[PDB]
Amino acid sequence: KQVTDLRSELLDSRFGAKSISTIAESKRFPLHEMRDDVAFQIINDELYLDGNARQNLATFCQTWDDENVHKLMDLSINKNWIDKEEYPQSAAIDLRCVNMVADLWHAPAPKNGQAVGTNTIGSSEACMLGGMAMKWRWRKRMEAAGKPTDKPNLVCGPVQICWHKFARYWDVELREIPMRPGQLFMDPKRMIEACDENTIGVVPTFGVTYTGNYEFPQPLHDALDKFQADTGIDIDMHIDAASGGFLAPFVAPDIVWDFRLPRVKSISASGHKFGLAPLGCGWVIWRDEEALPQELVFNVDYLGGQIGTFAINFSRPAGQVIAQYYEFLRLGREGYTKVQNASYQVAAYLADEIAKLGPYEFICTGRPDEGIPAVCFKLKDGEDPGYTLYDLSERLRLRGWQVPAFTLGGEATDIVVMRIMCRRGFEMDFAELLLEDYKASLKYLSDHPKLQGIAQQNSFKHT
Amino acid sequence: ELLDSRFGAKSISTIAESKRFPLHEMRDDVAFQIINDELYLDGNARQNLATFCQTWDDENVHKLMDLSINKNWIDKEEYPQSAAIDLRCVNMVADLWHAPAPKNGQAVGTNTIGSSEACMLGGMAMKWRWRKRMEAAGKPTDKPNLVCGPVQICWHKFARYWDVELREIPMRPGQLFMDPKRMIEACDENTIGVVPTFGVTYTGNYEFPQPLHDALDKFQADTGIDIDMHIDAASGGFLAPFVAPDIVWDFRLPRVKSISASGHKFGLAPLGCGWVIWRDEEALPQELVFNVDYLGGQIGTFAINFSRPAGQVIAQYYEFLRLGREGYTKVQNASYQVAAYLADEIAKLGPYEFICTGRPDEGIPAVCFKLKDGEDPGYTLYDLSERLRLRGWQVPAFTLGGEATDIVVMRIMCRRGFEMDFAELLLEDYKASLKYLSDHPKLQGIAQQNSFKHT
Amino acid sequence: LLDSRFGAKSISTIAESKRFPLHEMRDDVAFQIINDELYLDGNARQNLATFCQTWDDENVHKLMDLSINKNWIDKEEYPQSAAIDLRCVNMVADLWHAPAPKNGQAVGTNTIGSSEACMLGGMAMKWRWRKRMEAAGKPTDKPNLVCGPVQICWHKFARYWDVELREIPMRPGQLFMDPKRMIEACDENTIGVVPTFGVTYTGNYEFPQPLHDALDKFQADTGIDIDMHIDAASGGFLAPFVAPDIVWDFRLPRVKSISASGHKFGLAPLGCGWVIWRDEEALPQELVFNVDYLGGQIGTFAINFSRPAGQVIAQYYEFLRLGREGYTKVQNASYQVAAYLADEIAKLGPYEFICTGRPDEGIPAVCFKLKDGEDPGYTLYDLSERLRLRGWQVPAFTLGGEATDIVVMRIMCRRGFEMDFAELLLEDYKASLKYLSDHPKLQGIAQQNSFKHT
Amino acid sequence: ELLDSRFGAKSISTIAESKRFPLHEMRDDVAFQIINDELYLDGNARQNLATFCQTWDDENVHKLMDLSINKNWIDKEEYPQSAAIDLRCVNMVADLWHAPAPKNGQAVGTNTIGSSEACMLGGMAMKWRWRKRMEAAGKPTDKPNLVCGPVQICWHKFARYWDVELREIPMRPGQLFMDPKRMIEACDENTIGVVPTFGVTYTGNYEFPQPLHDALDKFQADTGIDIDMHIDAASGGFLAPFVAPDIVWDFRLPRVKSISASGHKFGLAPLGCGWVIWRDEEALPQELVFNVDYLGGQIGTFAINFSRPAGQVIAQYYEFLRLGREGYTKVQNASYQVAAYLADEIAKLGPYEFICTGRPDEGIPAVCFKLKDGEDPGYTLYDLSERLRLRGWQVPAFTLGGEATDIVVMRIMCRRGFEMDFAELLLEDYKASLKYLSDHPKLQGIAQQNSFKHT
Repeated sequence: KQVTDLRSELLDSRFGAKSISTIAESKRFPLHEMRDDVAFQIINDELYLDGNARQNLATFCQTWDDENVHKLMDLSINKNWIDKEEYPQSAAIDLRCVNMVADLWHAPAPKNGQAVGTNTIGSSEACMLGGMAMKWRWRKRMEAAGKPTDKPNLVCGPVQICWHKFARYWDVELREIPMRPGQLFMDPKRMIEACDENTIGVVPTFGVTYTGNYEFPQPLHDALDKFQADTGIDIDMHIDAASGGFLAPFVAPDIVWDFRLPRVKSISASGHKFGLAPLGCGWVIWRDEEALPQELVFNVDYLGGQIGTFAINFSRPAGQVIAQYYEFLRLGREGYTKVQNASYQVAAYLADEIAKLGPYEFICTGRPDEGIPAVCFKLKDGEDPGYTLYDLSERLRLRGWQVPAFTLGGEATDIVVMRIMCRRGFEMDFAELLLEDYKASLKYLSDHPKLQGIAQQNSFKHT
Repeated sequence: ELLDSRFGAKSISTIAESKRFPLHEMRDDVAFQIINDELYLDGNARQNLATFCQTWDDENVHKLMDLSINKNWIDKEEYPQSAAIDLRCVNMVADLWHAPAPKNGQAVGTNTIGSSEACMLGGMAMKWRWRKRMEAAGKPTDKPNLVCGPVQICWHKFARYWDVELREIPMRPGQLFMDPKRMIEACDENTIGVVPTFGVTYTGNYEFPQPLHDALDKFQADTGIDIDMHIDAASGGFLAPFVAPDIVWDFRLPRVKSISASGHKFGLAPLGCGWVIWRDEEALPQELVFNVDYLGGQIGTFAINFSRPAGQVIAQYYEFLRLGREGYTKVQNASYQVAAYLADEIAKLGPYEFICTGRPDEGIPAVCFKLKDGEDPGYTLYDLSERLRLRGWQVPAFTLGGEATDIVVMRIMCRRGFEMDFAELLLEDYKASLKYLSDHPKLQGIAQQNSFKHT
Repeated sequence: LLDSRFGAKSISTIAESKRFPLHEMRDDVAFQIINDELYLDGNARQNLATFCQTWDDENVHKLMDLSINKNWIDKEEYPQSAAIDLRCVNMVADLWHAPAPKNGQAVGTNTIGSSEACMLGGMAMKWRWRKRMEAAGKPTDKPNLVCGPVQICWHKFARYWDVELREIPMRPGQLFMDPKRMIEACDENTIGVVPTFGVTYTGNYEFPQPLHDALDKFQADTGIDIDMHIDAASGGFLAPFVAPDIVWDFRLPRVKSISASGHKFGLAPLGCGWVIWRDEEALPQELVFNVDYLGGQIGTFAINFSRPAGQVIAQYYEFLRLGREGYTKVQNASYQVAAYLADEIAKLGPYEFICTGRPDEGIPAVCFKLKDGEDPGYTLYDLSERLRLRGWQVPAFTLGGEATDIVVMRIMCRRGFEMDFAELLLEDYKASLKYLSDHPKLQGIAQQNSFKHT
Repeated sequence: ELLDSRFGAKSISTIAESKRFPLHEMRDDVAFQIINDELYLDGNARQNLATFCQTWDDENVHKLMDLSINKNWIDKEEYPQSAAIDLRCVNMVADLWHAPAPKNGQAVGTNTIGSSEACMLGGMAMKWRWRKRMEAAGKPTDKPNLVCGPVQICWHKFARYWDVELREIPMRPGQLFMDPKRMIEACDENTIGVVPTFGVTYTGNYEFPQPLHDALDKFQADTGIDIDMHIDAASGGFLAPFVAPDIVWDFRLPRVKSISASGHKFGLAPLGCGWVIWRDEEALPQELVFNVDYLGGQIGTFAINFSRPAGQVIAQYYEFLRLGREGYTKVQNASYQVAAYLADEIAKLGPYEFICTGRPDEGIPAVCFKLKDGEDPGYTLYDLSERLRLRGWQVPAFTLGGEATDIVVMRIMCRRGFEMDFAELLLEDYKASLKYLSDHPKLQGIAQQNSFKHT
C-alpha cells in the first residue's frame, strides 16, 4: 500500500528539475542547448573533485593565490601574446621580462638594447627551442667542415621528460649518463666519455627533478675546455634551469652556472615554478645573436614594421607574462631573496627533523648551495624499520598529504626515494603539521606491521 | 624628487631599470596599479576585425578561468576532474568530425594550447607513419616532403623545425588555393601527407578535401603510392559541422588520418585552446606517445608542452555543454549573417572584386575583397585601412603570396560579439572614410605597410 | 624566520598558540594567515557521512552575508527578521499538520539545531508529565524517557535534566524501538516516548503510528496516558514531501511536539533547527520567557539568546523559492541517488541491507553490513579506508546495544550529491574492491570507527 | 490582475498565504530580491545605543564568515583546522583570565553560541560539584539555590530550566548590586555557587568578586561551608584584562571555578560567539562531557548545541591575532573615552545623578543616569528617549528592579564603531531634544514603554 509521492523522471537536487548528466552521452557532442548558469553550476560543482594542491608536496608548480595575480589574469583572458599590433603594452611588458631574466643570468649586454630570448608556455617549449638551436649550431659547424650531420647526440644527466621528448621528436640520440649509487648525476668524467664530434651539446640540469640537487656546470665547463684542447672538439651547453634559475641568483649568486660560463649558449627556466608566475610561463635566453640561428626565427609583417619569433606555440594569453612581470616588479632581488630563503628554511628544517625519525640516508637536504628547497632521502641500505617509503606515503595520503615515493633510474633502479618540495605557501606552520602527520604515520605503521610492503605504485615524479 | 600623481609619493618608473632585474621590493598594490594602468594601452580587440581569436566576455567563462588558474593540465593525479573533462572534450570533437567509433571507448587525440601545437603533433604523426611505412619497405627516409596550399604559418615552422620539404602550391590569380592537378604534380613516394586548409587564413575560403581525396585515390590506383591527409581546420572545424554538415571534409574520408582546429577561434574557447584528433590508434604511432607513472597507473601524452593551466579546456567544455549542436548552429549562422550582410553592403560602395563573401558553403564568416583591377577609385585599400583606424577599427590590408604577389586584399573577420549593429557602425565609418578620401585626394597612395595577417 | 607569502619576518600561529597574543599585526596578514590555514579543512563535497548542507548557492551566501549582524533575539531593532522568523514557524507547523492556532500564530520556535530543539521538547515533556503527576498526588523524582537508538542530543538531555533514558537496545533482527519493547519499558514515570523519524545510525524511520496504537492500548489497560515527541531531525523535511501518507506528525493526537533540523534536509545552512508544539496546552507557559520591548513583549523558549538571523532568513529563502512543489523534486532527486547506489552496491559484494534509500522506509541513505558468516576478504573499515584514498568519506562503524558486534557502512545522499557523483563513487568502489582483492594482506587492519553523529 | 513594479509581472505577496507552507516554486532570483527588499525594513543598529553586540563591519570578517558558512564546528574530522583554531581561542581566553597552566597543555573550556549557553554550562557544572559533595554527606540535594545580584536573563532561564532556586539580591536605592553582606545572608549549605556580574547589564557597573571572595572565605571559616564562584563576565571579560589589569576578578581568585563572557559583545567577534573557561579538570565534572568517536581518536564536548557554523570562532581568532593585548587595549580605551566624554557633557544638560560614567576601573564603556530625586526639568527620560528616536537614535529608558522599581534610568552603550564624532552628533541631537521638550511642555509624561534592556 503506497504512501509516497514520486516523480517518473530523474531529477537534480540542486536545480529541482529534470536531471542533466555530464556522464551519460559524454561520448557525443551534445545535441541541445542547456541554460548557461546551469552548465556553469554543473561544471563548477564537478571541479570540487580536483585537489587544491596545498597539501601536495610533489609539485614544483605555483599553487598559492594572490588576489592581484587573479585580477591581472582575469583582465588578460583575451590578451593575445602573439598579437603585438593589438596588444602593444603586453608586448612591451613581455620584452622587459626577457631583459630582466637575461640580466639575472648574466647575459652579455646586447648591441641593439634587446636581449635574445623569449617567453614560452613552460620549460618544455623552452627546452625544444634550446635543443633545436643547439642542433642547428652543430649542423652548421659540421657542414662548414664537410662532415655528415645524420648522427647527432646530446649528452646529459637524469634530465626531465622534456629532453626525452626533444631527443625523440628531433631525431637526436640521447646519451643520458645513468644514475648510480654514489653518483646520481652527470660527473665530468662520464660526460667526456660520452662526447664526440656528433655531440650537439651537453645539458646540465640545474636542479635535478628527481632529487633536488644541482648539477654544477662549472666543473663540467672545465672538462669541455680540456676536451677542446685535447681533441679540437668544441662543445657547448644549454642549462636546464627549470627550478634553479629563479633560486641561485638570489640565494647563492657565487655559484657560477650561467652566461658567466662562455660555453653556456642558452638557458631555460620555468616561470611557474620558482619564478613565482602562475601556470603557463617559461623562459629561454640565448647568450647573443650568434647563439640563435636566424634560420629558426620567423619574421611576420605587422603595422609597426616586422617582429621575429622563435616559438613552437603561436596565439596564447598574455596574463602569465603580465603576472610574471608583477612578481618581478613587486619583489626585486631583495624580495625574491627573502621569498626563496623562506622556502629553503622550510626544507632545511624538514630535513633535520625527518633525520631524527627513521634510519634515513639523505640525497638532498634543502641547502641553498647544493640545490633547490627539496628534501630527498632513502632508507639506509640494509635497514628495515618496518615499512617502506611507499607505505609511509600512503599513510601520509590519508592525512591529506601527497609526498611521493619512487625509484631512481639507471643503475639505481632499486633505490626508493621520498621527495618533498617546498614551494611558496608551504610555510613553517604547515611543515610542523606535516611533521606531526609523519610521526603519527610511523606510530601507525609500528602498531600495524601487516602494512609492510603492500604499497608499490610510484607517485607522479615529473613536475 | 619626482612624484607620481596617483600615489602622492616618490615616482616609480617601469621604464627606469626595465633592462635590469629590479633591486627593491615595492608595495604589492602599487605594483598592481602600476601594471593595470599600463594595460589600458592595449586595445580592446572588439573593434579589431583582423583576428580569429575569441574577444567577447562571458562572466561564467571569467569565473571558470579564474577557478582554474592553478589547475595543472598535465597533472592528472592532482586534478582528476580536469582530466576527466578534457577526455569528454576529446570525445565530443572526435564525434563532431565523424571519427570512427573507438574499441576502448576513448577517442584518440588531445587538447593543445593552439592550432600551432596541434599542427606540430599531426605533422610528427604524419612523418612517423610515412617513416615507419618506408622503413618496413627498406627505403630511404631522409627526403620527406609535405604537400599543401596557402598554409598558416605553423606549417612553415613545422617544415623548418622537422626538416621536411614544404611543397607549397602557390596562390595565383584565378586560383588562390591548392587544386588537385597541382597537388598531384607535387606528390611522390617521399610525400608524408597532404594538408588541405579548411579555412584558408588569408582569404577565408575552404580548400575542399573531397576532390583532392579523389585525386589521391587515382594516384594510388596509378602508381601504388598511398598518401594520407591531415586537415588543418583551424577555423572551419567548428563551422561546417553546424552550418554545412553535407560538405564531406572530415574522417568520413578514409585518407583523413588526423584533423586539427583552434578551440579559441570558432570553437568559442578563450585563448590557449587547440585540438587534434586522429582517426583511430593506428593513425597515431605509439612511439610519439610518452607514458608517465602516476598512482592510478599511467597515462600517455602526446604534447609539445607539459605543465599549463586547465581553464581553457574547462571553458571549452562549458561552451560544448551550454550550446550543443543546436546552439553552435545559431551562433555560427549569426556570424555568417554578419559577414554576408557586409559583403553585400561593401559591394555597393566602390569597385571591388570579392574573394570571399561569408557564404557558409564556401568558407568561414569572412569578407575578403580587392579593388577591381585597373578601376582606380581614388585610394588604395591601405589608405582605406588607415582611415578606418582613425575611427578605431583594425581592418587589415595585405598582399597575397606566391604568384598573387600584386594582389592587395582587405579581410574582415566576423567573430562572436561583432553583431549586426556593430557591422552597421563599421559601414557608417566605411562611408565616412570614403567621403574623406574623396575630399582629400592627396591622401592617395601614401600608406604602404601590410597589417598582421596570420591570426 | 622568513615567510614566503609575505617576503617578511615569519609570524607563526603555532609558536605562541597558547598565550593571548601580545602585539598587533596587520589586518590583511592576519586574514591571509587564517585564510591559508582554512584550506586544510575539507570541503565535504566528497564527505558522505554528514547530513548537513554543504552545497553552495550564491543567493544564500548573499542573504547570510547581509545578516551577519542581525540579532535573532532583538525583535525591536530587527522587526523584519522577526517577521520572517514567525512565518517560518507557521509554515513548519503547517507542514506537520499542527492545529490552526486560535490567535494566528503557531507555538514553536527557531533554534540553532536539533540539539536545542530536542532539549526544549524534552523540557516541555518533563514539565507536562510533572504537572499530571502533581494533580494525581504522585511522586516526580524518578522520571524516565522511553526511546530507540536516538541521536546524542537525547543522552545529553537525559543527563543534563536528570531523566532516566530507557533506550531500547539495537539488536540483530530488531534494530529499532518496536511497540512491544517500547511498552515493556513504559510506566507511570515515563515522561514520554521519542520515536526517531530518521535514525542517525541507519537512515530508517521509526514509525510513530504503530507505537501510537500501543500507547492507546496502554492507556486503556493501565490508565497511564503517555505522549510523544517526534525527533524528525532528518525525516521532518522528507516525508511531508515524498511520503505525505506516512502518518507520523500532529495528525496523531499523542504527538505533542516535533523537532527537525533546517540545516539537514530543510536545506538551510548550518545553524538552523525547528521545534513545534501541537497547541498552547502542549507548551507549559512557565518555560516561556517574556522580554519587554517598545512594541509590547514577546515570549521565547530558547536555550541560546543573541545570535544571527541569517540562517532563518536563508531557510525562508528555500521555503519561498521551492514550496511543496520544489521540495518534492529536490528530495525526490536525493532518494533516486540513494536507491540507485543501494541497488548497484548490492551487486558488488555479499551484503545485507538495513536501509536502501526508499522514501517509504526512511531518508536518502544506504546502510548495509556484510552478510552473516561471509568473508569477501575485506571488512567495511578496509573499504572505507581505500575510499578515503580516492577522496571520499564513507563511514564504517558499529551499531550499538546488542548489535555491538555489527559493522555497517552508511552513505548519506544530500543536496549536491547528484547522480553523476554517485556513478563516480561506484567506479571508486569497484576500484577499491579490486585493490583489496589484489592485496589480501590489507584485510582487518583498519579498525577505527568513523564519525557517525551528524 | 495584481502586478509588482519591481518585476513587471504578476504580484507575489509574502503576506497573502503566509500561514501555509508555499505551494509552488518561484524564480530563485525573485525570491532573493523579495527577501532582500524586506530586509531593508530592519534597522542597521549603528544608531542603536541599547545593544552590546557587534554592529560594525569589517570586510575581512565578512570574508571569513562567508568562507565558513558550511564549516561544521562539531565535526572535528572534516574541519580539523577550524577545530585547531577553536582550541587556540580556548587557551588564549584561559590565559587572558589567568587560568592555572594546564597539566596537559590544553585549557578546560569551550566556545559557545553566546553567553547564554556558556552560563548553562557553568551553571550545570556548579550544580554537579555541589551535588557530588552533598551526596557524599548523604544530604538531600533536591533544593539547590544560586546567589547573585542583578543578573542577565540567562541566570533566570538557568534557574527555571534546571530547578535551582534563584536568590537574587534586589537592587535598592544606594545599593544596586550584590554586596558581601547581603550575599552572605543568602548563602547556606544549599548554595551551589555565587555569580558576580562583572559588568551589570542594566547599569554597566562591575560587581567586584574580590570583596565577595573574602566574605566567602570568612563564611567557610565561620560555618565550614565552602562556596565557589562563577563569574558572569559577558561584557567585563574582554574589557578589564586590557584596560584594568589590576582588578582581581578572575582565576587569580581560588574560589572562581569558571568564567563566561560573550565574544560577540566586547570580544569583538560577530554574533554567535561565547566562551566559558574552567579552572582545571577538577572544576568540570566528567559526567557532563560527552565523548564522541572519530577517525583520529575521540573528543569530548560539553555543549548544549551540536552542529553549527565555525565562522564566528574563526572571526574571533582573527581579532585575537590582528589585535593582541596591545590592539585590544587601544580599541577598548577608545570606547571608554567616548563613554566618559558623554557622561561629562550630558551632566551639563540637566539635573542628573549618574550610576555609571564609563570609568574603566568601575565598569564597562556605558553611561547610566537617572533624574535627581524630586527634580522636574519638564520631561521624563522616556520623553527624551522618544525625541531621540525621531533623530534615529535608540537610547533606552527603563525602570530599575527590586526596591528601585521607582527609578527610571537612561543607559547609553558605547561599542566599537560609535566613535567620538557620532557621540558629538548624539549630543547635538540631545540638546535639540531638550530644546523641543522645553518649547512643548505638553509632551511631558506622555511616553511610558520601557525599551529592551537585555542585550
